[PDB]
Amino acid sequence: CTYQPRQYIAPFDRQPEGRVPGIPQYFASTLTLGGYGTGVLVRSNEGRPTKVEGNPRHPASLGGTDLFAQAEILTMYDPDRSTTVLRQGVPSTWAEFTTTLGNALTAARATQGAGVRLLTTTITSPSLAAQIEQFLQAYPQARWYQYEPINRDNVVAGARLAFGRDVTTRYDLSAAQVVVSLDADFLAPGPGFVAYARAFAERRKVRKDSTTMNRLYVVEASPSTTGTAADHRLPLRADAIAAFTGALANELGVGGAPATLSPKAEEFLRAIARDLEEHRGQSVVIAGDQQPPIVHALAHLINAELGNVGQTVFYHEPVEARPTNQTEELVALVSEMAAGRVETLIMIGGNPVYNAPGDLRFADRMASVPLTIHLSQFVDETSARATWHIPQAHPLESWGDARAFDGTASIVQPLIEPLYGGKTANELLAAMLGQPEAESYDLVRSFWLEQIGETGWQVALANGVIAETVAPVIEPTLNEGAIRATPIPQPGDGVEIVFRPDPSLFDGFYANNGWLQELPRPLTKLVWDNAALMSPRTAIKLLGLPFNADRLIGTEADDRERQQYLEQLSKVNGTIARIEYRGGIIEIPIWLLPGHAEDSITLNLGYGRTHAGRVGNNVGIDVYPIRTSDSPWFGAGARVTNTGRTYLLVSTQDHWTLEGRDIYRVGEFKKFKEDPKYIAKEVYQEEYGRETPNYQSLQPGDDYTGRNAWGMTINLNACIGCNACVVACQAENNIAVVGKDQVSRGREMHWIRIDRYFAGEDLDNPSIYMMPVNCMQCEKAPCEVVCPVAATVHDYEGLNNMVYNRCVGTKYCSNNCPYKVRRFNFLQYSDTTTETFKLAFNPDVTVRIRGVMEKCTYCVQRISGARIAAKRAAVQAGQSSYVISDGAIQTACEQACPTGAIVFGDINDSNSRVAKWKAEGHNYGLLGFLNTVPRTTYLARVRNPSEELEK
Amino acid sequence: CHQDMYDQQKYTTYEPSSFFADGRSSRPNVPGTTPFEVVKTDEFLYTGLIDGQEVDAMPFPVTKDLLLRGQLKYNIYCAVCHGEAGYGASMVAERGGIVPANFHQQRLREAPLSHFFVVITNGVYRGDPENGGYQSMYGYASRITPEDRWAIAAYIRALQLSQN
Amino acid sequence: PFTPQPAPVTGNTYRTYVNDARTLLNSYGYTMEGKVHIPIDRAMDLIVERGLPVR
Amino acid sequence: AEAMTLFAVACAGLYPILHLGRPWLFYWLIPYPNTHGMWPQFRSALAWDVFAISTYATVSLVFWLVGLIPDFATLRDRAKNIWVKRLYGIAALGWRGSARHWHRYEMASILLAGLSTPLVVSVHSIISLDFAISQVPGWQVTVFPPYFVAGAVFAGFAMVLLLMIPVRTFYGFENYITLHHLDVMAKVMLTTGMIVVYGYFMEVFASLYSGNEFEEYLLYNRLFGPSSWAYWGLLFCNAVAIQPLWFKKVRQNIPALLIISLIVSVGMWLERYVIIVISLERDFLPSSWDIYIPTIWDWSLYIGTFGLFFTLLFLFIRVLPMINIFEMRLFLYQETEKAKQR
Amino acid sequence: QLHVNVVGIDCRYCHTSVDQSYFANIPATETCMTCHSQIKTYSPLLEKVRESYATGKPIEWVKVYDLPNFVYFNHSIHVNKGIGCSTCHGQVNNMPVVWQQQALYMGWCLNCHRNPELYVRPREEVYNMDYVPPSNQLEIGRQLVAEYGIMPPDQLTNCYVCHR
Ligand SMILES: CCCCCCCCCCCCCCC(=O)OC(COC(=O)CCCCCCCCCCCC(C)C)COC(=O)CCCCCCCCCCCC(C)C
Ligand code: HEC
Ligand code: HEC
Ligand code: HEC
Ligand code: HEC
Ligand code: HEC
Ligand code: HEC
Ligand SMILES: CCCCCCCc1cc(O)c2ccccc2[n+]1[O-]
Ligand code: SF4
Ligand code: SF4
Ligand code: SF4
Ligand code: F3S
Repeated sequence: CTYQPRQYIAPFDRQPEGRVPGIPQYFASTLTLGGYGTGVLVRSNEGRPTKVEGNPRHPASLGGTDLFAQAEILTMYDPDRSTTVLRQGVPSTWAEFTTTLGNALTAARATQGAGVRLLTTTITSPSLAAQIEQFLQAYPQARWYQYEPINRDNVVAGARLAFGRDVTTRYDLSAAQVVVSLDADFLAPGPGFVAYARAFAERRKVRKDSTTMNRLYVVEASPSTTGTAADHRLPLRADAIAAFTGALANELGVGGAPATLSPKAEEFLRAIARDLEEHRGQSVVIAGDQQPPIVHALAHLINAELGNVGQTVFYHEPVEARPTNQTEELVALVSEMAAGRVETLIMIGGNPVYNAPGDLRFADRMASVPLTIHLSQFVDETSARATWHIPQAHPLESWGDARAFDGTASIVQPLIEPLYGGKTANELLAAMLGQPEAESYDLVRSFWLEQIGETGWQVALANGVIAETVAPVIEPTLNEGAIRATPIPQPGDGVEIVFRPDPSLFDGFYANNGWLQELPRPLTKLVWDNAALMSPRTAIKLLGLPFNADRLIGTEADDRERQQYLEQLSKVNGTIARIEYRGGIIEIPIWLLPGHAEDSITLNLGYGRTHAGRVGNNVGIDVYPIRTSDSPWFGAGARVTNTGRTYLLVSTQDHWTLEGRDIYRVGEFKKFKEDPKYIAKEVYQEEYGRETPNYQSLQPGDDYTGRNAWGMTINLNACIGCNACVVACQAENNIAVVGKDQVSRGREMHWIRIDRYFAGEDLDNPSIYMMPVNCMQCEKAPCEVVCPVAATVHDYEGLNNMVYNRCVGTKYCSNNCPYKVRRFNFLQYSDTTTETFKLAFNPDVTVRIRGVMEKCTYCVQRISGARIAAKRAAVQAGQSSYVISDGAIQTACEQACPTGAIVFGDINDSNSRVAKWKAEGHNYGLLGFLNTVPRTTYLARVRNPSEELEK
Repeated sequence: CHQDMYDQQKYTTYEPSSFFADGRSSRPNVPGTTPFEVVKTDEFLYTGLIDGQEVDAMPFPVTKDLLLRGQLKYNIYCAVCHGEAGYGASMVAERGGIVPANFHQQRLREAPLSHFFVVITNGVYRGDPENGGYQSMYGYASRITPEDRWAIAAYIRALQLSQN
Repeated sequence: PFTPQPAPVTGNTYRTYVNDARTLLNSYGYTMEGKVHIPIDRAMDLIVERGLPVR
Repeated sequence: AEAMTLFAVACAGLYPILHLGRPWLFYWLIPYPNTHGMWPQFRSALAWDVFAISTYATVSLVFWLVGLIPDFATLRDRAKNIWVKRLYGIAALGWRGSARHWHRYEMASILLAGLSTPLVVSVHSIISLDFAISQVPGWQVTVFPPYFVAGAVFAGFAMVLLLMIPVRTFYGFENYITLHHLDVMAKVMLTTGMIVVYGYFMEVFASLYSGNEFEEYLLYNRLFGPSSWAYWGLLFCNAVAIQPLWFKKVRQNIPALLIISLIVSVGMWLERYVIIVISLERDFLPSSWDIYIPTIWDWSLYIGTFGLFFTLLFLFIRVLPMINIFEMRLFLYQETEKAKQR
Repeated sequence: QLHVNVVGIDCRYCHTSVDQSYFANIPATETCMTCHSQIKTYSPLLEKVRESYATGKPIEWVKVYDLPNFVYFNHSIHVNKGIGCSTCHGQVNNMPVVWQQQALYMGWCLNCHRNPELYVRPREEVYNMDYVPPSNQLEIGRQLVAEYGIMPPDQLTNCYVCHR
């Protein structure tokens, strides 16, 4: 036996031109969530996509991405993505499909085109929309009929009600000092999420020299990242937000209904109304996509009269090709299916059978057509139901384009030839237009040439932005008479069912995504499952559980007793409740959401699938049959009845409160302006009786006086809890996906966790405290002292060196870690057999085997790469001393943070941003009484409350 | 005996793979793509053709450091066959039938710099459809960055001044 | 397994060509048809001084 | 008792290698020459555990074999078959019972006792230290080395009584292992259990005396946590069950001693559960809180190490004497001399 | 041995990425056929090379110097910081078939990471296979360490220098 096997090597037959072997290469592509593309810098290691970063030249990117764009790598490398053309489940040929499609359309060319239809998602692609217009001009009796379940139909109808025309409303939050969100979850992924979060956090970040901060007001049923990052939150029912907006309009002076509300709601109303009419052009009122068009038009009227047009809100030309009511188009399409007037049906993406509301009976209406065409990257429920399923190329391997939330039309650049073949929607429409075997690259180049030119195409492909495709600003005329001539619907009596996109699976497209299913959800920390999220008071009043829920209300005298009572209120999560909403039964387990509104239940869309992959095959319980086309986001009356049968719902936290400890430090803005050290002064005055702690250690440590000392600073004031840093860390560092059973055993693998904490003076509606906890890389590391083989040691640079080749189990590093950031490979968690996951693995980070410990390394792949680059530049210039710049190292969490809460840099360099943030008075480290000297310090959350509401 | 993380599941730079048809995890360039902030608008920078003819020019002015880089890249990639002095006398031409072109002849003395860039990037005449054909110079687009190819052409001009 | 001892090269090598070219590229001299050599680190300086055509 | 020590150390030396996670790399904790130039840290307490467990097993086996060598001579003399003479002959090494050899033997036994007393105190102090050098609030407790010494002597004499009593009643050893032997072994049980009760009082005093929220929550978690069954059963099995051992009739009673020894063994397992699992369950950050639920496989491994211990013990009582043949005839000579001295 | 000591091909002609990335380039069949389109064609020992470049199938060479994938060697910084190929790979210019000159031990790596002055060379004698260290070599090794700014053994013996 030898030390190693033979280990054959495989070079190229022809070397690539612009590639140096071993140097990772960055390509500017575009990834779409709901049709609105965002610019991404996807890293090609050896001709294949491995890590998605942000494009700083791109409007909705700004260098940071969201969790869906971060997990698009594993969505691409899903092993259950479709490989062949399926005629009736049997494999077929694309050429034979195009022959049959040409025969079907030349049989349908006897008429003008009445039998041929279409069903796409929200299309912002200009080339693809031009091809749809060409197909509609060729067949004038064909219709577009686009639909996606998470859409902006209500925003489109609100714009049409307010202005009489379709506009795109983009918000400038850098110039906004008061933000009002009427169920507007703009700090969650969607149109313009990264730009909105970046501008909001840039205004939110406060220093010694800072004089102003922004204030956020939210009304919502489901607490979210937006309600987490809000100074004030009022939990109304989701159908009462219309009456809230009417009362706000009436007290602001514009047309609205003087609705009657709770005393807390009218106090929050007058707090908003007093904070407004004091920032004219420095305020913004945002309405959610789930809110009715009357709420959208009323927010438009409030922003118009408040002077916010041209300063914080902006009205542009519509960017989503043809704006329409997608749910009404789907109702018209299934009415045509029931009438039998449809013969040819073509779909691109969407998964309409799974994603349609259950009152339309999409499968039964679809079974009557003669032939169907589907294209959705998977053999989904619809593709299994349809004839003629064609695999769709991933955006990371497909040519195309996509407009942003403000309009950019950015080119979707592939980083690889498609693994399984498969055609794009441009190729499908080229084959539909009598041009088979056409290249999507040639199609998008033919569209973009003679529109921006060859030099414009080359500039746009090198960059990620076309400079001449921005939506121009317009001045639409507000129609206050049409706003006033509205029914203004009131909230309905009974239990309402609020339909919500999932934070991890979105609408269920990411259902097989292992990173997104294994990822703990915001506000609930759930994994691999769906739940009926509700308030504890609602759970008691509905299921009759033997508790009080008035024992969560109190003060700091009985705060620990209230936290113990919340721990007793826990565990009950998982009780399966039979919910009869409108002729349909879901029978979903419940989960306690303390921030949630009373008499409401939120069910996350995107679960209960049947034709997903091996990962997430039957996770969760489906909500789409319960969902109706009349109210696709709200509910009126639901029979939620407890039916025993407690299900195993798995969380990664299992304790929800801060047990009287100085971990999440909260301050106010005015006392921060007076003295920025008062948070730490009050904490150490209550703990020790002195303003400063005289922490004394018996260990000297190392020096760090003339060397590159690396540290992290996490801003708790500018963290929303979007888990994009966690998905980026998983993608960069090859963290394994463990099972739901392995998380239930307590063995989740995440180098960074976002710790929600529910601290407040009433636990039936607390404040949400999200904080990223990774390895602090402690200078005096209790994990390092207890390692018997020196598998974890400390650097000259100041990093704890978790060596996996050396780690021999013994699991003591994790017991001496006070933050428990270290994750152990108890079993063979990393996949060894899936070639797609093997391609998804980062070549520059090791893949851990069973029996070793792993934790956060400050992305030492990037640290070592920048150090090697700096030393190589130093000896090539003869400087005899390497200098690493402040922006030279950017970790994965810092890059993919859309807010910029995480900053990485040098400690000993005083001009670095981390040293400037650590020179602030509200910077602190966790558990300083343990003499660890953490290098990942935290900036205390500084709130900005209003005197009419809190002070 | 250990064999734990010695040959990992991740794919290394030139690791073979059974997933792809050519048996290689290293993937070629997608036809028609460019990296981030690597612009290709200067046609003279990436090929020697402007209007269908030779140019005899340079996209950037000559520098002593550029000429030293061109000398280094000439000694690495071009002096194996053409020789260090550029007279076409080398062990490759001695052992085989290469016989490369002398830079100090009249045809290469009055040859354009754009023609030098074209012959580095692409090479010479390929296989003709009539009476056969073959390629000899073979082109060096994949191995040499185009700025370094222009530096090689500048060093070719320097060697032509050296031997005249 | 001892360190292997390869057979030495008993024929003509590239070293004669390289040494002859480096001798011809230095210490000036005359060719068979031309006027005079200009050595390396001199003709490059003349090329830099006289410039090259641009665009 | 020394055979039980050797077999218990044999059962407990597999547990590092068994729990190690990469079991074949136990030798990386040992200072051994390698091509890497790597060393064990030696600042961790698990390297001290390597040295302490290796020294404890080696010196215990050496002292047991030294105490067996004239018993090997006695068995070699008392054997009948000529081929089992050489089985104990090569282990006795020709002992001869010489008075010159007895002087060196007694000096070596005295020095081995005076080296093995601080050896065993240091071994159980180091096994205390592999929690006590950590910053865990249930583990950063400085009375752990004498507390673990007392708990080990407590559980050890519980197991010793629980295995003398069937040996005494099934072999004819009532003349050798006596009611006075059981009485004094239960007296040492009562003393060391009182020291462990004092250690419980020290931990409770530290939690109440400290203003530290983590010590206060350690006491709260032990008293009223999800794993408070271990603490309450521990208090019953190590405090309530030892107050009968003050009484002379209960100390002399055999089935009461068996019940008390079994209860003490169960409560000492509960003590080690309370020290390790409850302190690791709830830590500084409340987000990193979870419950430890043991599976069927570590229970199966526990039952299996019980079987390995009893297999080694039954092999020992088959091929070797349970009690020392010499030093008990020397004890008889000493009692005869005491009777002659009146 | 033939291709360097006889033909005279520079090491960067075939290992093109050795001074720029961590991975020294295993050459392509395009790089081989650049000369072997004319020299020794229709030969059974170049039959495998001619079998490649017509299909996409590569030449499956065997990795002589195989590091166990948690080690992360970087060729570029080692070459640019004055460590020649002969001090770490041996006289590959005289190797007919490449052998491993030494085992790539962690201790052997740390020997030069702790005492680099015994093995550092002028950064311009790295590709020279004829270079031998001088009679003393310690004074000029300390001089070159100070000249190139080579880090102390604490920095070079840090775990995350190599492992990851
Ligand atoms: C924090 C670290 C503390 C260090 C502790 C050191 C204690 C080690 C003592 C070993 C026992 C030897 C006594 C022999 C003997 O039986 O003495 C006889 C007299 O006969 C003789 O002439 C002596 C025979 C040879 C003695 C040489 C000993 C070799 C050196 C030991 C190597 C250790 C290293 C560190 C140098 C009569 O005397 C006695 O019997 C008295 C025995 C007293 C037992 C002590 C019990 C204390 C238990 C606490 C243990 C503390 C922990 C930290 C280990
Ligand atoms: C040996 C394999 C060669 C190497 C290395 C390079 N070239 Fe070459 N080159 C070679 C041959 C056999 C020929 C002549 C081909 C023919 O059919 O006659 C050439 C040609 C040139 C020319 C002249 C082109 C012409 O006159 O039309 C030039 C200017 C030239 N080669 C330059 C050149 C440079 C700069 C190289 C390094 C990148 C180079 N060659 C490599 C053989 C070989
Ligand atoms: C000692 C510090 C070295 C020097 C100087 C050079 N190489 Fe290297 N080489 C070295 C090691 C330890 C390895 C194994 C790396 C691995 O991951 O397996 C290698 C490997 C190569 C290879 C194989 C391909 C690769 O791994 O990059 C080649 C082709 C190679 N080395 C060639 C090479 C040349 C030509 C060098 C001088 C410029 C050179 N290496 C420098 C050790 C060292
Ligand atoms: C041009 C500079 C070459 C490159 C690049 C490669 N080889 Fe070569 N090879 C070349 C010559 C001039 C010779 C000797 C010819 C002679 O008559 O002695 C060789 C030799 C070989 C051989 C031996 C063939 C034989 O002796 O019949 C083989 C098998 C060979 N070369 C393979 C080879 C490969 C695989 C290469 C790419 C890494 C390669 N050579 C490069 C010229 C050149
Ligand atoms: C192209 C004609 C080459 C030149 C010039 C040099 N090497 Fe090379 N190298 C080449 C090939 C085709 C291979 C793989 C096949 C093999 O025989 O190993 C290599 C490999 C090496 C290695 C082995 C690395 C490994 O696979 O583990 C070493 C150590 C190496 N090359 C070093 C090296 C040096 C120092 C060179 C200049 C004198 C050199 N090679 C020239 C192709 C070519
Ligand atoms: C002497 C011949 C060496 C041997 C054997 C190895 N390395 Fe090396 N290494 C050497 C030098 C002179 C340097 C320069 C660094 C400096 O500051 O001067 C390095 C550095 C590295 C690095 C760069 C990391 C950093 O500088 O922060 C890496 C990644 C590295 N060495 C890896 C490495 C490995 C894995 C080795 C064993 C196969 C190894 N080196 C051996 C010199 C020498
Ligand atoms: C680069 C100069 C290294 C540094 C710094 C460290 N190690 Fe290393 N490690 C390196 C090499 C070249 C090897 C392979 C050794 C071989 O014989 O092939 C290793 C390997 C190890 C191992 C052995 C792994 C195994 O056999 O499974 C261990 C246990 C190891 N390295 C640990 C280790 C630690 C803890 C280090 C920091 C103090 C460390 N190594 C430094 C290269 C380098
Ligand atoms: C060759 C003797 C080595 C056997 C003992 C190993 C030491 C050792 C190793 C470990 O990983 C431990 C983890 C927890 C508790 C004790 C431990 N001990 O003692
Ligand atoms: S730190 Fe992580 S959770 Fe917080 S905002 Fe940034 S990406 Fe989201
Ligand atoms: S945060 Fe935990 S793992 Fe990181 S250095 Fe500190 S104790 Fe070790
Ligand atoms: S710095 Fe890098 S390794 Fe550390 S938690 Fe963030 S992404 Fe993960
Ligand atoms: S204690 Fe040490 S041996 Fe590994 S599991 Fe932890 S780094």
